[PDB]
Amino acid sequence: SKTSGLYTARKLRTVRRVNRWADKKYRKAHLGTWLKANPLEGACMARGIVTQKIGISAKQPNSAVRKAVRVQLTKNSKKITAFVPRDGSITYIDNNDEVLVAGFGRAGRAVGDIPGCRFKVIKVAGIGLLALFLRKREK
Amino acid sequence: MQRSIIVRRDYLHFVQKYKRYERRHKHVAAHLSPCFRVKEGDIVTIGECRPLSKTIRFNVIKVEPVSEAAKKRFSPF
Amino acid sequence: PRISRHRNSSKTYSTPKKPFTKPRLDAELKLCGEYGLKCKREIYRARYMLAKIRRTARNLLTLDENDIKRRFEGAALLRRLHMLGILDEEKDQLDYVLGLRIEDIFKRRLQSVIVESKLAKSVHHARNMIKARHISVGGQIVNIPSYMVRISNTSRVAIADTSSLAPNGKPGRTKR
Amino acid sequence: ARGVRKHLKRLNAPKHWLLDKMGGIWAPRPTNGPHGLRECIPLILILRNRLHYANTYAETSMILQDKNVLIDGKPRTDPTFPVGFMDVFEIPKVHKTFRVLYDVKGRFTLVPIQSNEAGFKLCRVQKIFLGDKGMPYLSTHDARTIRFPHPDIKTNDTIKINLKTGKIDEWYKFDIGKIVMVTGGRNCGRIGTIQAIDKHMGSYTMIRMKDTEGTEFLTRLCNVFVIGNDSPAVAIPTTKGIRPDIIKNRELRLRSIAKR
Amino acid sequence: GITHDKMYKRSKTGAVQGKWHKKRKYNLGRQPANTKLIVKVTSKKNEGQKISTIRCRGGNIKRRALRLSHGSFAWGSADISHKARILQVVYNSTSNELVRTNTLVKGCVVQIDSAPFKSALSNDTLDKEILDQIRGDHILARISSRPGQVGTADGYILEGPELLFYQKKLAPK
RNA sequence: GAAGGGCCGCGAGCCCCCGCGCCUGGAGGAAGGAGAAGUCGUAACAAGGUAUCCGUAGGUGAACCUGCGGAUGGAUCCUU
RNA sequence: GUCCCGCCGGCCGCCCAGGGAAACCGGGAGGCUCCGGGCUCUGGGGGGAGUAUGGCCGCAAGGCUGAAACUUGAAGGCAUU
RNA sequence: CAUCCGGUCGAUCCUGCCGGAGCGCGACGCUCUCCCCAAGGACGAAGCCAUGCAUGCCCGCUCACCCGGGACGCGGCGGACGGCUCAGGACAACGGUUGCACCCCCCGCGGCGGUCCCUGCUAGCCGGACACCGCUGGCAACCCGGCGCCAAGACGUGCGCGCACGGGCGCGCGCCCCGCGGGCGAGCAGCGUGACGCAGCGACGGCCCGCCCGGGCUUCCGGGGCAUCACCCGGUCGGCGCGGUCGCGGCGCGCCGAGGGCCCGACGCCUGGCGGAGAAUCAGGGUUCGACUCCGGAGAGCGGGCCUGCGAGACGGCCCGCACAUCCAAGGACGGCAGCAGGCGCGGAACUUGCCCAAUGCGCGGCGCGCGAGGCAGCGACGGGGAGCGCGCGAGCGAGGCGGGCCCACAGCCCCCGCCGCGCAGCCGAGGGCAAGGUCUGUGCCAGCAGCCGCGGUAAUUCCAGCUCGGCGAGCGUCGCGCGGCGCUGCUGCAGUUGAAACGCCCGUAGUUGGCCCCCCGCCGCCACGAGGAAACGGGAGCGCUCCAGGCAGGCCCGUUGGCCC
RNA sequence: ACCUCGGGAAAAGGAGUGGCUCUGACGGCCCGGGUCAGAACUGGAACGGACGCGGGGAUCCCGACUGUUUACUAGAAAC
Repeated sequence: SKTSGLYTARKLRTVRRVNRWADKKYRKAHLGTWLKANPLEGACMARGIVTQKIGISAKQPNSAVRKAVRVQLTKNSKKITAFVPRDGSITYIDNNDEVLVAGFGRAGRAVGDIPGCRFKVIKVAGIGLLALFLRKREK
Repeated sequence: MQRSIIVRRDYLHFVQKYKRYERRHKHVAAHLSPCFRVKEGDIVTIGECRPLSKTIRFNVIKVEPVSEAAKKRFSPF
Repeated sequence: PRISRHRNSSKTYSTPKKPFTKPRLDAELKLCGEYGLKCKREIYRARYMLAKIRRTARNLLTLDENDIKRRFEGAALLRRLHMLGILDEEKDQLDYVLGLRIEDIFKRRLQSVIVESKLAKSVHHARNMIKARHISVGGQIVNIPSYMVRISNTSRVAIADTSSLAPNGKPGRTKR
Repeated sequence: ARGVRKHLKRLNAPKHWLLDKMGGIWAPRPTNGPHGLRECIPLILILRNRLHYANTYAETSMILQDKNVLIDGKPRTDPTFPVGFMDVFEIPKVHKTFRVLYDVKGRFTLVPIQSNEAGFKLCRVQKIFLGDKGMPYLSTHDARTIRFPHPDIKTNDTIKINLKTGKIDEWYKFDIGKIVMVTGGRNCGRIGTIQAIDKHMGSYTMIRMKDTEGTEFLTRLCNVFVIGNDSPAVAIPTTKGIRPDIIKNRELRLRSIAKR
Repeated sequence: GITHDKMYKRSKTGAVQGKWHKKRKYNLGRQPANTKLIVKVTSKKNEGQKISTIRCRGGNIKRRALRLSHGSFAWGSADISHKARILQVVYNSTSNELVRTNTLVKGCVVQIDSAPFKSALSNDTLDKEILDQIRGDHILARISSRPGQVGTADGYILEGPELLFYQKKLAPK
């Protein structure tokens, strides 16, 4: 291929513009359909009040009951299911507590054995969840 | 048009990323004086003038005739 | 808007491409003991300075010899390097500028200069002495170990008469 | 939008003015008068920067309010009064008088003059126009307007103003060979004889002039101000617009810094 | 709010052009002046010719005429000029609806009283056709001044091919 | 010459039908993806016990079967 | 003598070089990481899905164009045992 | 200023993505010994705002119980600058390049200066008259009524040089063309002459006239995404005649034609669209962002409409609708923080109801006043920069603490001195990728960890803890995104037999691409070098801010510098 | 909307309309037509001023349709 001629710049510019869309990466980054789909709605973190709590069976092969709180974001009233990091840290979370939830880490993809869960709890009731696990602060 | 011509002027625009160029054409309205008689394809030396109408800011200053059929031929003179 | 908003600022250091590499870590630790370097950030600032210089010479050298550019800037770069003592004053060629290493820049650091002058026992002792404001770069007290001495200023460096030695004789431990 | 702008930002101000970037968030707003902002320099800047006679703007106003300085022989109290080429800045109380000319690097320069030189200032006629019943008028670069000029004087022909009677003294017409000093652009600050004038009918007459270094500079008629015929006429700066090059100026800078 | 900017108008292609600004007092246009004539002096004498004055950008004032009566009219090939009252307006290129109202506009062909121009008829053989018009008390003249932009209506007595053309159009009425 | 009126311009607001973009309620259908262990067969991969597969048309609990024309990516580079 | 030897245009087999991840191509899939003769078309991990919806075309069957939300750490090629 | 490395398998080579490795720049967590520089309610709320504050100065004209204070008003000048934000707007703004023979302009500067009359002139200098003010009042508040005296560089009137002269009008060169000038590349000015008109200054002789600075438009070239947007427009496109404007123009209106735009993407639509100078990342090529410091644009809740002025379609002006407030004695009154602080809402996210014009500018004044422009402090791990937590085996420092200088609108900080003097580390990891136990506990596919490979089901190199160790460092970790990696967007520089991918075939226009040939000229690109126009920024000359991020410095000095490139 | 692309459709949903006074268009060779535009101006806020002269939309079931039918109780989905 590679049409090359001294006066063929327009054909090449059009091909790059049309072809660049094919990659999932350009589309997810620029089509912006994802922005509307994103519960986080283009934010690193979102503040939501816990509406439900549950245990999600870990994807086989790994087996455990991962502890999560279903939270509706205050910003868009959009449901999110968020993993609670650390050991036995769901005890820190209480229903209706209000949490700040940040991305799990794969830019909108479920991470690890947890199935179809893209978010994690970083703060509970104004106190960092890691700090609660590390005993830096109490309740 | 009535005592007016839409002069087409050709030109090249260079893109640096692909060192190739893009032939770009523009249309400009010009007043044709009755003293001159032009057929489509002729070369006309338009000279800038007072905004004479909505689209006419140029006025033919000289005409050199061309043949009936010699091909469209991109010319950026 | 304010005047402060107009002021420039710069990152003078280059962090590594891979930060857990075995060769880089070994050389860094060897350099750290050698020059009494506080953190790898001080070593990074040294690499940056050498890379700027190496690129500047590189560009002038790709330009043909006797091209106005090398005459105006190549002479300036060599002058500056010879005057800071990084470059030997006999070499005096742009091609030689490329063959410099960060260690040589670190050599002109006052803490290394004090140790070769012997005004202190060790590179550790040189850092502590310069911190205590004991060192003078020549009619000027210097508190910063980082100070890179100019080749001419090396002879002028001496322990300032006002200090631990040749002085009141009573500061710190002596007072009590 | 709306009306005129009465404020100037420091980085917007012309580069030749050499004002400090961190010195202020505002610059003097030059007023209208005989020179325009691009081709002027405020009176406060000459007194505060080069002369250093007044420590602050306030001191410059106090001196000006007392009519300490007289430009063109007239005491002017404008801190922002525009000052440009051939303007005679004479401060009598300090006992020192100089002309304001152009340095080779393009910054305005104070060049000392004798009492005869102080009396007159050169001018350039932009064009001769008919107004007010048909009387001809000539408009100098310093915007000085002279009714009924002698017929021979033409556009772009340097003339000399008495400045005591404020009349035309003599005319050095613009022609091939006559010595000129560039006033604007890359060659600003350079005195050279005219090798040739290219007519370029339609727009931009472009003139080529060459100094005694064998180097020809090509500059359009707008910033070419005649300074005497083959003779340089009015006293010219010590560099004499000889075009020192970057490498040569590098050596000169190093000699100056050799001194401590 | 009458404005002469092209922001509210379409492009060459006929594309709608988005408005990026609000009205500007630099782009405003004032309402048109209908410069009527004091034709029916019987009941119009109660209003002497009135010329208004409107301040413009720059503070320069444009005198604008509301009602007019007489202006300088000149027979060029005779060099006879007199101030003549305008009897009636006939034949306008823009619209003949204006002619009915008598509103004066630059380029309207008017009729003027020949009594000021009487001396020229006695002067021997001035032209030919224009003399007949002087013999009859009505002379055709084009208003050559813009009423409402200077507040005056001066003009020229029609002569040459122009006079014939205007007369030919006005022949049946 | 003040209110006031007439008349046109310039022009908010308001209602009226009309398009448009977007958001979503929903008996009933109807996909897809995972749950884990179900249920019924066994279509394909070994000639997978009828070689597969492509188009197209008909049938069938379900994979699928069948007609007709292909292909070999076949199980054949091999026969007056 | 439908002999011998060519030439030109085809239809083929085998291959030296070269190439390729190989299987193999070699009249190219060579002359290409030492990369640029010209010109059109298409592709950009696997599903979702050639589905939804919009357009057009068809008597229909359908054709042509053509997603996204979402899911997932593999799918694939050619060879070896 | 050129790099990779784990994961498809019994193994292996590929393609291919997945995940790591670097830098940003915002959030979030944990923590913080000093000093310097420095961002800070932009991020789909251009949502709403309580309070205080951001615009005055003058002394022209003083019959206000100090004085010649300079109340108050009247006048004058500025309030149109500046600050603030990014909603609007996609052949637009904007950037470079032209033009105005199509224009408008205050100040300033330098010029120029004459103003018909008849009357009515008083010219040794003319009238009246309004506040302020005094009294008499009405107001819930807002707010103003009436009466009487009195002034201006205010007002009204007018002395005035028929080459007196504002506007507009009529006329006044040609002979194929182009070759002096008042002045052009250009028939452009100016004026001569007649008719009109009698406009401006003329009551402490300014109208006018240039130049400037600003504006208005104008040429050219650049100026998003989408084809599930292919036809689009109908004052649309031209011509004429007017009006209107500062002017030009469909700008508007008549009149007449049928144009105009479009695969070199028109028109539509959408934009969580201000644009540039620039910024992030960076072998070369590139990609993404540009609210924000400078410049231009646009808007002050939303639409409109105006007045004043030389310039505003002005909102710290007015008027109206429209939502949204406050007061109220119920009749009315009245706003507009996308100015500064500060408050609420919202969001992941963002500072003091400080202090002051001393600078730097600006407005106004001649003997300085105003300014939330700006400067000064507080807040502040946005970040950038520099020194610490010892060295030595005995001597020291600075972190502090206190005075005195220095500094400052006043403090303070810095720095300098005396006198005391008390060093103080986190955050993530150790199976790999990836640097650092195959330790010792608990636990038993649970609880957890793990970006990815995976780990745990009794001997967990992986969890939870002590233990050591490793990285980085007053910082370190996490998240979202940009860029790099990714020659996985490819112009350099990808791939299409079988991994994803040659239209089933032929014709075919637009588009793109074309063998060899003439030397010596004309246009086009083309290359070089100019000129012209913004600095900041980025380079880059010089200069020891004690080093450094910095800044334009400095020192008896090229007319000390502050070059130059872009 | 829908459609057998013919229809739906006069869809729906609006605005105008009188009298007077004019001004354009249009032929033949100064002579005819009286229709179509465009104005002013006027009237208790009126004009197809009598008369003539569809209400409209959304569906569902039958019968494709125009036709024909029990003179004199069914005009239909029946024929």
